[PDB]
Amino acid sequence: KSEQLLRIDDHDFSMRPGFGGPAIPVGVDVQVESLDSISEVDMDFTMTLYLRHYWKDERLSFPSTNNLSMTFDGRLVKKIWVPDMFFVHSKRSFIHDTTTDNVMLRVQPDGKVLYSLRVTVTAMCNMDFSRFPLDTQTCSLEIESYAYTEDDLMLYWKKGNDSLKTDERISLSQFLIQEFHTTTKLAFYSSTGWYNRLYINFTLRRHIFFFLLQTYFPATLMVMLSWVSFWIDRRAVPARVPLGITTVLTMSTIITGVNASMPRVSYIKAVDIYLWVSFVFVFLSVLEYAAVNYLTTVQERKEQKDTHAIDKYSRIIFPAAYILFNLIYWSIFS
Amino acid sequence: KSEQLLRIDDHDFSMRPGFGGPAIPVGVDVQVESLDSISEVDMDFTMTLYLRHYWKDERLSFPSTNNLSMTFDGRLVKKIWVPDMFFVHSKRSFIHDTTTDNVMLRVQPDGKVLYSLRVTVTAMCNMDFSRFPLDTQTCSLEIESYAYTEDDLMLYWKKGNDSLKTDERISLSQFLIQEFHTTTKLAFYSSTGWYNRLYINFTLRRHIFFFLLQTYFPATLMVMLSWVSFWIDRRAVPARVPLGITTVLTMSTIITGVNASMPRVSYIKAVDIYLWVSFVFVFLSVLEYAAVNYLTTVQERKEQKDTHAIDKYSRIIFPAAYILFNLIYWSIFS
Amino acid sequence: KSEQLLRIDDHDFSMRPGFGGPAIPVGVDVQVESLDSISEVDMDFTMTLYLRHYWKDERLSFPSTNNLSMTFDGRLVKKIWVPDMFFVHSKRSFIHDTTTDNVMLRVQPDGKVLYSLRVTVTAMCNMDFSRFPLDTQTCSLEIESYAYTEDDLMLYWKKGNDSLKTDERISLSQFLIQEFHTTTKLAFYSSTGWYNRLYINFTLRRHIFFFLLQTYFPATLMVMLSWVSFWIDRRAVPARVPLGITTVLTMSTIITGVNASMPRVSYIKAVDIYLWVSFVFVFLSVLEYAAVNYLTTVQERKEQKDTHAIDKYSRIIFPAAYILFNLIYWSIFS
Amino acid sequence: KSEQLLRIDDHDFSMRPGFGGPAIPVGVDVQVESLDSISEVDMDFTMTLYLRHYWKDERLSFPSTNNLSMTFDGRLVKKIWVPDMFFVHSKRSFIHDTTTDNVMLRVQPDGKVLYSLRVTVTAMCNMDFSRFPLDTQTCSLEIESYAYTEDDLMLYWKKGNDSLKTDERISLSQFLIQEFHTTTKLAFYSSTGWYNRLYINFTLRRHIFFFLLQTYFPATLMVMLSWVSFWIDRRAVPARVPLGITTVLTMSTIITGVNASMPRVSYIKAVDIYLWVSFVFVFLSVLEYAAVNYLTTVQERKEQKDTHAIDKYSRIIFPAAYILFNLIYWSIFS
Amino acid sequence: KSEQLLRIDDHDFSMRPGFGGPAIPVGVDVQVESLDSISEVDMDFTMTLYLRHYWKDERLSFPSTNNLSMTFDGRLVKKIWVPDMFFVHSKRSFIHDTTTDNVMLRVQPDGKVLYSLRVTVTAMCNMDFSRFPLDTQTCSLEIESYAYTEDDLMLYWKKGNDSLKTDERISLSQFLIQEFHTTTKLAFYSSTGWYNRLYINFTLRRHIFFFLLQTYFPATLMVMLSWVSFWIDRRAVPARVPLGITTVLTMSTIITGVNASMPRVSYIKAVDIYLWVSFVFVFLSVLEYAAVNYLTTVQERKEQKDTHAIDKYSRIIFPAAYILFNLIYWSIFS
Ligand SMILES: Cl/C(=C\n1cncn1)c1ccc(Cl)cc1Cl
Ligand SMILES: Cl/C(=C\n1cncn1)c1ccc(Cl)cc1Cl
Ligand SMILES: Cl/C(=C\n1cncn1)c1ccc(Cl)cc1Cl
Ligand SMILES: Cl/C(=C\n1cncn1)c1ccc(Cl)cc1Cl
Ligand SMILES: Cl/C(=C\n1cncn1)c1ccc(Cl)cc1Cl
Ligand SMILES: CCCCCCCC
Ligand SMILES: CCCCCCCC
Ligand SMILES: CCCCCCCC
Ligand SMILES: CCCCCCCC
Ligand SMILES: CCCCCCCC
Ligand SMILES: CCCCCCCC
Ligand SMILES: CCCCCCCC
Ligand SMILES: CCCCCCCC
Ligand SMILES: CCCCCCCC
Ligand SMILES: CCCCCCCC
Ligand SMILES: CCCCCCCC
Ligand SMILES: CCCCCCCC
Ligand SMILES: CCCCCCCC
Ligand SMILES: CCCCCCCC
Ligand SMILES: CCCCCCCC
Ligand SMILES: CCCCCC
Ligand SMILES: CCCCCC
Ligand SMILES: CCCCCC
Ligand SMILES: CCCCCC
Ligand SMILES: CCCCCC
Ligand SMILES: CCCCCC
Ligand SMILES: CCCCCC
Ligand SMILES: CCCCCC
Ligand SMILES: CCCCCC
Ligand SMILES: CCCCCC
Ligand SMILES: CCCCCC
Ligand SMILES: CCCCCC
Ligand SMILES: CCCCCC
Ligand SMILES: CCCCCC
Ligand SMILES: CCCCCC
Ligand SMILES: CCCCCC
Ligand SMILES: CCCCCC
Ligand SMILES: [Cl-]
Repeated sequence: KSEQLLRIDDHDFSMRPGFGGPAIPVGVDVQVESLDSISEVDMDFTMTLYLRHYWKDERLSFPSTNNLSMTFDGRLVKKIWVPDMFFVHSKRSFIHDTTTDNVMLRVQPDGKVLYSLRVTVTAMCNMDFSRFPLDTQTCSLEIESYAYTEDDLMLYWKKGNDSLKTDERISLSQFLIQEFHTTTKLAFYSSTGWYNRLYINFTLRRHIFFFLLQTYFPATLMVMLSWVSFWIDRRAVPARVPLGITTVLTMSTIITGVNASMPRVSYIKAVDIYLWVSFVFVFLSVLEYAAVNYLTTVQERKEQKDTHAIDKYSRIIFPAAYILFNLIYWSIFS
Repeated sequence: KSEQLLRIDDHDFSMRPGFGGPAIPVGVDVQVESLDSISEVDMDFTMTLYLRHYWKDERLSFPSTNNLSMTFDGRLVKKIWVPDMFFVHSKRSFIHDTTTDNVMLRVQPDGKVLYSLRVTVTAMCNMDFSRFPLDTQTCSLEIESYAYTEDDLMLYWKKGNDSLKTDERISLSQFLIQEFHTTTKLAFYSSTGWYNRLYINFTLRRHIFFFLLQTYFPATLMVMLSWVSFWIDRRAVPARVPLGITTVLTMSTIITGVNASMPRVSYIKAVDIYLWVSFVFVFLSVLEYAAVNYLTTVQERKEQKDTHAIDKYSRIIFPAAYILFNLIYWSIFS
Repeated sequence: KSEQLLRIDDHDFSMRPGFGGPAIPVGVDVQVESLDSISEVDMDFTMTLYLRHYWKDERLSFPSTNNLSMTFDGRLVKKIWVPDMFFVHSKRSFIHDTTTDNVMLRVQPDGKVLYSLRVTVTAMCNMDFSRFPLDTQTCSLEIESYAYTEDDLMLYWKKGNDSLKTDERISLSQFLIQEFHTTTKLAFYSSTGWYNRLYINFTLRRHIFFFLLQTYFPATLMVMLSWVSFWIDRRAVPARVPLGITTVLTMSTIITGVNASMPRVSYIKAVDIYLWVSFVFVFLSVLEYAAVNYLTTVQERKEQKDTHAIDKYSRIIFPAAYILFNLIYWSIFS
Repeated sequence: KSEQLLRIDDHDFSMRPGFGGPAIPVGVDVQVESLDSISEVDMDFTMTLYLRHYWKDERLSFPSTNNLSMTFDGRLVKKIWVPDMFFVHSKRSFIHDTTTDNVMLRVQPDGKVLYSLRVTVTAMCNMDFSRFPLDTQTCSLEIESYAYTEDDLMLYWKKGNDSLKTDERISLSQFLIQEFHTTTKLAFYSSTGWYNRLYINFTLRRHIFFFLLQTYFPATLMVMLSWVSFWIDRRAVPARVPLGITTVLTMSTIITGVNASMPRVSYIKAVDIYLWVSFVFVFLSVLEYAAVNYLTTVQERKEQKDTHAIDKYSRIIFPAAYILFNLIYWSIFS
Repeated sequence: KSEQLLRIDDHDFSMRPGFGGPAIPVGVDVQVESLDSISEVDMDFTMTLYLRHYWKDERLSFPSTNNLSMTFDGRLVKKIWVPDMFFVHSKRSFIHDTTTDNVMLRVQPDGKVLYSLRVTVTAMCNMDFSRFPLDTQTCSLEIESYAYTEDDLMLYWKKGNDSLKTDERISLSQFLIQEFHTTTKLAFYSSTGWYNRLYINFTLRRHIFFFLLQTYFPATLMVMLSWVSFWIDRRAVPARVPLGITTVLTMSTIITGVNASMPRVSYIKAVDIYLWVSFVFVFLSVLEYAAVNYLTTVQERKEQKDTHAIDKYSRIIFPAAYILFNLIYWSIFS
């Protein structure tokens, strides 16, 4: 029996190695396999990865006439001491178990141990949509010991920044992913003390040009279309009136359709400001002709008892104001 | 073996400490990690937190030449007595178990015990949408002992209002969160007796200005647009008629689009009252011109065999009535 | 050890109390905590409740110098006999287990037993939507023994109609709930025999006035709007034609929007009949003017080589027919 | 102890009854409780049922002074041999376990056994939507032994066609259900051999008249509406043009709305053919007037330097072609 | 007892067969039962299959007077050594367990073993939608040993390309499936070494003709409809203007409706390019008439103080440009 080469019943494996003395160092490496999904309304993401641990325990040393190591599956985990890592700020997680538990232990003759398992985790990520669609988001995954303070267990990245590897074809459908790196920081709990925490950081971006074509283009086109009435004969009322009202209807169907396709986030974003300002422009172009038609009728009635000046000024004033608004908007939102 | 320092087989751990006598006090602290989601149709919310217990048991005392405590994981829980807390009015819950069970026990030399675990819970919350979007909601989470009355177990907040801590970046996508505090109250069951219950309370609010721009603005604009026809020559029938009917169509597409984007709650809310009143105003503006055109045709036919008075009065009467409705509405709904 | 006061190893707890003789009576009480959700497409509902059992077993009697009872958690259930209740016509269910199993047993000195647990269940409910939105639905939850016929186990409500209690704030978002009561009935299985079954019954209703404002109001308004053309000068073709076609478009957008918001039930309901009849009325008003314009052109051409009679009759005939349809419809559907 | 009446430790219950000799016959009965849901996109359905087995084992015989049988719950299943049935072509399944495992065993004095359990299963069903909404679908559920060939275990329906019972109120929301019956057939696996398989078959149909009113009615009405322009004075251009373009818009909103409400199946179905043909008819009616107006203008200009023949022919030709298309369509698709 | 024919307690089944020496070969066969679902947004698919293993172990040999083998269920798996296969790049998986665990073991007298189980797996698949709806996708499922390198375990397809079988009625609702085959490749891990990996490959395609009718047809029809105004009398302003604006509205409702029905993938696809170009064409046709009407009014006013040339050129220039765009587009995207 291989479990008799390790004197399992001769030691108390409910206490850590080096109990009573300096803290035992534990090194960690991570390999990220994929990014599975992201939820903008609930503000979280899901990832699948491999987690590896490295430490030394003299109680597991065994004699050997060679330098070969012994390998075990997850059934041995319940008989020895192992570190208790958990994921901070997570919502759910599980360990894969097909066709059996995805766990491995390798023991060197001198007592060095490698501990490897495959896991899937869902973690929270606070997001800010004020600058949508030109927003940038930063996310992280955090690892910590549940019950051991820094006086008993010292947790660190085994090879610094070389301890993190990512798959060559990692991707998300609606985002671009960049800038993976690691950091560390100490955390304080009033109930028990100080703990060391490890982080994995990355950044997300959208495809701007899609949103530009999809949203900003049609609104600008309809605003330019509403200016055509300034060049039409003012005597053609049955042509001037339906044009304006139909332009208003069209802008409304555009805005409704654009709403239906964005994530349901109930506060003001940049693209709403652009859309609503454009709608106000279309509205004012209808009031302009109402004033022209009333003044012309008044003059004709007075007389019985050429281009109007308002059209001449509007032809210049409307585009300049729209250009100025665009300059200010794009200087503010980049 | 550390489990031999506690005389586990020398006591009956199916009975509480102090059995036969006064009730044993149990103190509680809570740390809230995040708010995960909220469902308006099903009327519930989900939260993740840390739950800590504190009590004393002389049967767990052990000799020591120092003042160091002993720490255990969840495997010891099945060998000793622990309190049986459950969440009242909950729909589902679970205890996190990656990479192992997220449970800890710490025992002092004199028998003081700390019991800590990490849990996620979904709880009901009755909501009232009568004043939407200007509504305010209050929610709570409740903690109680399943099997012990106040004569056997006395449950209380360990440090009063200082027993509740919340994470600095707690947030929801569509709500603002304020005013966390704790309370206590006694509850009666006819089957078994009196129990003490603990509460955690908080309040939610919406972003009003978003809904104002999104809903109230376009309806007011279309109502003002329908008044333009009062200043148009009454002889231009092919201009007057299509304007009114197209305004009605536009208001209808607005209302349908607004419905499609609100939570599916099938009873009357304030924003429906505003929308429907606006639609009635647009409808009456079309009936006005129908009457004008009939009367003018009658006069002309009679004669063969200037502004009409109705337009002159409507130009004044319609805006005043709308302003009065707005005053009453906003005095009622704040 | 408290489990030595009951002679657990001196009896066979795989057989019922009173084996060999008359059936053992078992009384039941129920406390309903909440109604969690309802699904109209799948035709089911979900509820959370407390279930309590009461029976006597002389094998559990123990000596005592007082009249105090002993209390146990779920770990004792596997050592003694307990009744095997299940829910008939259910789709899924589970027993709550945070922070431990929500089960309790209380044993009197003379052998009386109380057995209490907390459970959540999803059950089927056949619904009929023919009269929507004026429909009424009735639902039930059923309880039965899996393996014991009425010759071995007699199941009954412990206190008649007083055995059912409901929470003071039970509610659903889209329904009104009334008329809770209990009944009993015997059921026959050809495989094994007769069993007694218990029922919990209640009734659901909708908020009619919401649906009236939301659906019936706009359709009636558009039907009345289509009658305006009967009072317009027949010589104004470019006013008469676009009015009718735009009214048809508006009614179509209303019907599409109303469909998008009802539960996806693919058979004919009352509100469809009202909507479709209204659409036919709008369609006939356009055919009326087509006939008028053709006849007028024919007369003018014939002559070269006042109000038309059709308008005069339509002005009377259309509203009377619509009023008659409304009388018949509302006498049929209440 | 009742488990000592059966000599459990005197036999090897890892081998079947009659090992070494002819195959042991096993009879099956099924009672269907409900049909829970159906998914058209994923092509599967879900059902809840009772499954009963019947066989004889002389090793379970026990002495008795009467003819009474002994009943056990699921805990005895792990101590004796039982048949290993599984569901072929299923996606998920589970056995109900509230308030305990829904399993029963009944043993006669002579060794006859009844084995009963309650289960829910989701199974695949390939569907063909070519004839939608006039399609018909056939589904089945299949039962088979996992590890025993027909040489060791003989599986059959216990009472032929009388072995299948269905609940009196079984129903689905969007389908009609008819024609339950059973069959059997032998299956071959190259890895191990021949196995006998049992089937349960049934058929589904839709409510045609709903779809007729919902889809075919409005399209026919708009096609008939487009024919009105053939009777309108050709000199009234501002009446003829907007009518046609608005009819095209209305047909487009109808088709979009109809798409939004059908299951997302991305290939051509019959109702698409009808809709698209109707749209082509509306399109050609606009080209007709374009040609009329150009020819009239040419004639007038030529002259300066009554009904047109095209209208007269169109008034006859358009309805006849539409009627012929309808005859062919409904002779093809029934 | 059959488990005494195999000397289970006389061997250490924590080490592989042939420990210390050359690697043990393990052959694999796969039978695919169904394809359950596919998710385009999350980029994964789900499949149900049978997995079979074949190897030899002299420790399991037993005496026999015949050539009959012994069969066991999953309970024996925990007592002997078996291979530890897992699925690479998977998101979740499970082993079916109704009515018991779907596992089988068959042992020959000479120690040959067959190991069979039924499993369902969800696996990732990166997709590219640039050419939608004319895109083609390739997917794979991968199998690998968790803990044994190629020096200890040699994994291979048992019968080459004949080791893969697929069900005769495998299908997906929205895709066509072709070209199943197998491959193998060696993989390197810096943590432990080289491993052999097996692949199952297949290809997916869409139904093009559906998308052609659904999207490309209406846009082309509306572009052709906008050309009608070039043949209309330029003096009929109240006919020319509403036609153009209504055509713009119709194209907008078409594009919105087409968006609502495609998978929510936020980057530019081919069908967007076609739609947006068509919209620009419709927009330019309105600017054309605006210029014509202004120039005509200028000429008339100048004079007071036939076909216009622009119409004559547009009648030729617009269709040629559209045909050229179509030629380039369909030469690029096939
Ligand atoms: Cl965006 C919208 C209407 N909604 C459509 N879906 C939900 N709300 C709107 C908001 C502001 C303005 Cl100025 C115009 C419009 Cl049309
Ligand atoms: Cl809100 C709606 C129609 N619906 C749109 N989606 C669902 N119902 C409506 C209700 C009342 C009035 Cl006066 C006008 C309208 Cl347009
Ligand atoms: Cl209700 C509908 C169209 N649909 C909208 N969504 C789904 N179908 C309709 C049915 C009958 C009649 Cl007469 C008119 C109409 Cl517009
Ligand atoms: Cl059915 C559709 C547009 N879509 C709406 N939703 C998705 N596609 C269509 C197809 C063919 C024809 Cl000839 C006309 C139309 Cl409007
Ligand atoms: Cl596709 C769309 C609007 N959207 C509808 N749903 C979501 N966005 C659009 C994009 C570009 C152009 Cl040139 C015209 C239009 Cl109408
Ligand atoms: C905080 C931004 C407000 C923008 C208002 C736009 C009004 C058209
Ligand atoms: C009409 C669009 C104007 C865009 C100007 C952009 C200035 C950065
Ligand atoms: C980061 C993209 C900015 C786009 C500017 C557009 C100005 C019209
Ligand atoms: C209880 C509020 C009713 C509001 C009716 C509005 C009618 C336009
Ligand atoms: C036309 C909008 C009027 C708003 C008045 C507000 C009174 C509080
Ligand atoms: C709490 C916001 C009230 C808004 C009043 C608006 C009156 C037009
Ligand atoms: C069974 C009700 C049929 C109603 C048809 C309505 C036609 C407009
Ligand atoms: C035009 C609506 C008529 C409603 C009449 C109601 C008769 C009960
Ligand atoms: C139960 C409500 C009946 C409503 C009748 C309305 C008649 C116009
Ligand atoms: C295979 C059916 C094609 C139908 C094309 C319809 C074109 C209007
Ligand atoms: C205009 C509809 C014609 C329907 C004819 C039906 C022939 C079976
Ligand atoms: C099975 C129903 C056929 C319907 C024929 C309708 C012909 C207009
Ligand atoms: C990369 C493709 C851009 C297409 C732009 C289309 C503008 C109408
Ligand atoms: C107007 C459609 C033109 C299609 C041309 C196709 C060239 C391959
Ligand atoms: C693979 C299909 C190509 C379709 C070409 C259509 C050109 C109008
Ligand atoms: C649109 C502005 C009109 C100005 C009237 C004085
Ligand atoms: C909306 C009316 C405008 C009048 C300007 C004199
Ligand atoms: C744009 C407003 C013009 C007013 C000139 C009198
Ligand atoms: C948030 C203010 C934006 C201003 C754009 C002109
Ligand atoms: C719109 C009101 C008309 C009044 C006719 C007497
Ligand atoms: C709708 C008709 C109005 C007539 C008023 C005299
Ligand atoms: C607003 C109604 C006006 C009526 C004047 C006769
Ligand atoms: C709308 C009915 C017309 C009658 C023609 C005889
Ligand atoms: C639709 C044409 C009507 C003709 C009546 C004479
Ligand atoms: C409503 C139909 C009127 C016909 C009178 C000739
Ligand atoms: C609509 C067909 C027109 C025929 C021109 C020759
Ligand atoms: C679309 C133009 C039609 C011209 C027929 C002569
Ligand atoms: C329907 C086409 C008619 C053509 C007659 C010249
Ligand atoms: C549409 C192009 C107009 C050209 C004016 C010079
Ligand atoms: C949009 C105005 C066009 C003017 C060309 C001269
Ligand atoms: C299509 C542009 C035509 C311009 C001819 C002057
Ligand atoms: C991506 C460029 C497409 C060009 C089509 C003409
Ligand atoms: Cl006109």
